[PDB]
Amino acid sequence: HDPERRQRIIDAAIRVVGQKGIAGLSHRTVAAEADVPLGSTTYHFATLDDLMVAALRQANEGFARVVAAHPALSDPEADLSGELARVLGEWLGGDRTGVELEYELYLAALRRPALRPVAAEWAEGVGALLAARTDPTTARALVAVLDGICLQVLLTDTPYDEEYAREVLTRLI
Amino acid sequence: PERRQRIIDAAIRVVGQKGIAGLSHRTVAAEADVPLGSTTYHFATLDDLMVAALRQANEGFARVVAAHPALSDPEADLSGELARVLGEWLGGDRTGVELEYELYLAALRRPALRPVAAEWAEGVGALLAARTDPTTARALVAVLDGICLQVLLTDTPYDEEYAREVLTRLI
Ligand SMILES: Nc1ccc2cc3ccc(N)cc3nc2c1
Ligand SMILES: Nc1ccc2cc3ccc(N)cc3nc2c1
Ligand code: NI
Ligand code: NI
Repeated sequence: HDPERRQRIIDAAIRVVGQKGIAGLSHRTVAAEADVPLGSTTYHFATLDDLMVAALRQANEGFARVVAAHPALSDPEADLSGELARVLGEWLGGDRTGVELEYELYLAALRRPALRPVAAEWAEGVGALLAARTDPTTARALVAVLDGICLQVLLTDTPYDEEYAREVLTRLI
Repeated sequence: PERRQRIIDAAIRVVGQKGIAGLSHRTVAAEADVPLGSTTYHFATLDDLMVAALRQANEGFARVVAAHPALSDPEADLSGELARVLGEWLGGDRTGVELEYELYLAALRRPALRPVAAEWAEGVGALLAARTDPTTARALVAVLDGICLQVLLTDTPYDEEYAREVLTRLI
């Protein structure tokens, strides 16, 4: 263990990615942005994948916090659809650097097998909140659809339509 | 007209093997055995290169709908029919599936590609939206992406009856 030097490094990885993107993520630049010695970076994350895996892992940590601040998601007395659409609305609107950053790391799992189990983590922990309410097959669905709705906004560059989102989300539950 | 195309076919090859990282104007010119930089005459920025590559790769899907008239048939189980064309694409060699996705998902942070990624989004829409309901039309594309990435990113097999269920719930 060496939490802080390690922790500073991860934060700088996230900072480097959001700024220059996955392409601008090397040990020298993380070392620089973290302002720690190059050897400390190669010591804690031998490979770049290790570093990305830890970064994404941390980005996921934040979704949980968001679910924690919005009790309606756990209140089996509230409209899951309308409530989810809303949270997404808030996440999507309000600095895409955080959004793009997290998504870039996540989508990176497509080619880098290392990131797949950490990608799967996100999903298994998100359907968790939906599976705790509805059945498991509807959870697996929601997590999937929900992803496609964000991607549809982030990729096509067409604004987020909360009502549409709530309707399509409703068709699954 | 045939040099632009040779440069394109090349980029699709570069990505299929080195991913988007390997696409470098010189990597393409090298792959298409064309004068270095000659690629710049047709595509100024790398962004232009990718937009053309994505626009050409994105056509695969239109073809498969053609070879499966059963999807244009208003009186046919779209869900199961779709769940099928999807299992075919996700079950045989992912290099095609991967390179197309990488280019498409690249839109994420390269505004250039947004319009292309959106083109294909309505194409697929109307190409099976006109089957009434505007909503179902745009939600179809999103549910497809989700169903796909859920496979491609977590490294868990494509469950067809599951896809069908989800699709059936949408339609
Ligand atoms: N790949 C994804 C998909 C959906 C997401 C929805 C979110 C909502 C709130 C938040 N704070 C972070 C989120 N991250 C996501 C990452
Ligand atoms: N972004 C996407 C989403 C779904 C897709 C489904 C497909 C099915 C057959 C095929 N030949 C190409 C496809 N491309 C896709 C690209
Ligand atoms: Ni070759
Ligand atoms: Ni077929």
